[PDB]
Amino acid sequence: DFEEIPEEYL
Amino acid sequence: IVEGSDAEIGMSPWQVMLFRKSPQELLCGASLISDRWVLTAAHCLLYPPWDKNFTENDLLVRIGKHSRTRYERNIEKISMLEKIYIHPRYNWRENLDRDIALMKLKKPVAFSDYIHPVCLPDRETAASLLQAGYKGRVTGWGNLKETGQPSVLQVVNLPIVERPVCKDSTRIRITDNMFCAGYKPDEGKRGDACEGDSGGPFVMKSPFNNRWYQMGIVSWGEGCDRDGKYGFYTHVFRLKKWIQKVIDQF
Amino acid sequence: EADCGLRPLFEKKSLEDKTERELLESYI
Ligand SMILES: *[C@](=O)([C]([C]C1=[C][N]C2=C1[C]=[C][C]=[C]2)[N]C(=O)[C]1[C][C][C]N1C(=O)[C]([C]C1=[C][C]=[C][C]=[C]1)[N][C])C(F)(F)C(F)(F)F
Ligand code: NA
Repeated sequence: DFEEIPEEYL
Repeated sequence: IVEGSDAEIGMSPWQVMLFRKSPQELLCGASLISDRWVLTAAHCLLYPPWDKNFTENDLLVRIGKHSRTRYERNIEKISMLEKIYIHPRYNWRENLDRDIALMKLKKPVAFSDYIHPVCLPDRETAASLLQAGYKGRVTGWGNLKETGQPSVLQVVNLPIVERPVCKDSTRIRITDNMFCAGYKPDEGKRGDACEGDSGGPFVMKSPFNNRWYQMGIVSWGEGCDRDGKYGFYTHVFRLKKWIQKVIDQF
Repeated sequence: EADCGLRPLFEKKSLEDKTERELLESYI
């Protein structure tokens, strides 16, 4: 249930 | 953490979260010891019995966190790893002896109110503070029970236990590179680390210069918060020569 | 490091966290 992190970090 | 409490903001600015890129998941705890060095348990990366063997590219390091699951915009910083260094004599086969590993970050992190490194002990600090009865502090986002998962970082203060008691509580062979901590059944207080807390810091505050020092790394236990059982930690000072070494070169 | 172990929101402001006294009180 983790929130998505920005693609910049993959 | 079992029987702990929510951490205050900025209370453990050295706390790091090991995060798996895919599937996105919490792997372990860790600590910031410099702008580009993170200290953790070797078993967080390498543990053959569970088919665990992570390479630099499989992971991300999330620094400055409080919330376990939310991407804390403008507060946390996510770093990629340049290299992983596992102690050459780490014993994953038997008792997790020398359970320690260093991770070098691709780029240095900028410190802030929520990101700041912990100190590593020196001979005298270790001698003075590492005494049965003295309390340390463990923090992590691990399981709240077992033997569920918290919303925010948890914290628990635990007393160091005498070596003989540590040995007599388990069938596992204990070495000098470990120490155990927890309350005895007759003390009326509880608390322990648990699954997911692995790799996190056991810190103590020096009464001489008022700095926080990392004395241990959450390593293993047999059931979280069981009477007569204790958590075991990697003795950071006993392995300090290796740390200086790896940071000296590389 | 160099300023390691001194937390920006506590030691640096001379503010103590909720349970640190428990630790100091055990260092007998
Ligand atoms: C890791 O979080 C946990 C930390 C942990 C679980 N319970 C506990 C802990 C620390 C202090 C007190 C209580 N570590 C483990 O589960 C480790 C990893 C390998 C096996 N293990 C154990 O604790 C075993 C006991 C053992 C000891 C030595 C050799 C073999 C077996 N008991 C469960 C984590 F490992 F779970 C992880 F990194 F998050 F995965
Ligand atoms: Na024993």
